[PDB]
Amino acid sequence: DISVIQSLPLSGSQAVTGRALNAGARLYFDWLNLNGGINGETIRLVARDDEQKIEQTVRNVRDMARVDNPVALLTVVGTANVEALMREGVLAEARLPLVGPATGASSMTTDPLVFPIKASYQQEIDKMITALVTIGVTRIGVLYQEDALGKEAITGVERTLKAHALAITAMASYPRNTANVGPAVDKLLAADVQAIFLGATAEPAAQFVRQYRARGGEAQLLGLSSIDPGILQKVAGLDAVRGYSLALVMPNPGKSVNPVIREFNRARAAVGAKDVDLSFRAVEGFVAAKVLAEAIRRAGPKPTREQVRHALTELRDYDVGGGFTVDFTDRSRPGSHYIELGVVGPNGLVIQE
Ligand SMILES: CC(C)C[C@H](N)C(=O)O
Ligand SMILES: [Mg+2]
Ligand SMILES: [Mn+2]
Ligand code: NI
Ligand code: NI
Repeated sequence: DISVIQSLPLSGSQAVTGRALNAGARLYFDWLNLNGGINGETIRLVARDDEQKIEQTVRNVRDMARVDNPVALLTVVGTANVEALMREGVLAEARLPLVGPATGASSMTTDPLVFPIKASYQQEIDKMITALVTIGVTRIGVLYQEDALGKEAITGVERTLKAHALAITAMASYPRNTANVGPAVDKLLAADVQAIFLGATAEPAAQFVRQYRARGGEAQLLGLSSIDPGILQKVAGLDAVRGYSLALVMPNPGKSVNPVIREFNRARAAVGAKDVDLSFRAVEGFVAAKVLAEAIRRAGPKPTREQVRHALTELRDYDVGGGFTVDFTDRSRPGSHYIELGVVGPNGLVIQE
């Protein structure tokens, strides 16, 4: 078989996110296999829980790269986790391409073996923050994770605001791999802010939103694509989440007619993956897997790690469906140039524009 590996959080604070990315990728490959696989070959996806622990991501990838004979690695979660794989030379040692890292950090476009797909965090921040400034907002607060993710958020928001002669009004942090946002909620509730940007992961974002609103917080809420709006409204409650602003960097699960969403639903039914729920992060995994599959297909029979890498670097506007194209020929930017703003409607529907 042709093997592909994944190291992500299947337990712990980030379990919801890791499970979704794995579910989407597994769904796509099971679907591909039901349809004949790739050039008559079966694709095997091997996953391993890293609990989003940086050192465990490193160990997992190195171990799997040696034992599972993979041609590529898919959707690793955590800016700090991926940066460790790059910094410690794990990918270089295995000559293993990382397709679709589940983070839009700016560093994702600085490694020959890393192939970011979705529009970056900076693109998200520029679009969302500029929209706020354009409508008159001048007082912005920021919730940030106390690690590389938070640094990306603060630096990014500060950069965009500086372009408009503005600066962050208040900021508060929380520990990575936890949802301990109590102190942050206290601080931002006291701040005289009109909007609060969430540079956080799913669980802490949800806890912050629920608590902030429950205690009288009225600021407009918005955040990075690291926060699935579907999960957010489920955990924090629609009463606190309706109105939440976001940047769409993947096909919207809410648009059932979108070709990628239609394929996801057809795949789910055909495979009989009752345990898999349609969500933004699951779609991200599905999309990453499909992009990798196309590269494997182009690599030819019994493809090697080198051939797959080569194929990836030559994908020029490959359409995953509905116009969501990926171009890896320019390594200085994300494969996808797609990005639009969206909002969570009164009843929870994610609407574009
Ligand atoms: C930037 C990362 C730390 C965020 C993480 N990859 C997530 O999707 O939750
Ligand atoms: Mg992300
Ligand atoms: Mn189809
Ligand atoms: Ni070539
Ligand atoms: Ni386009």
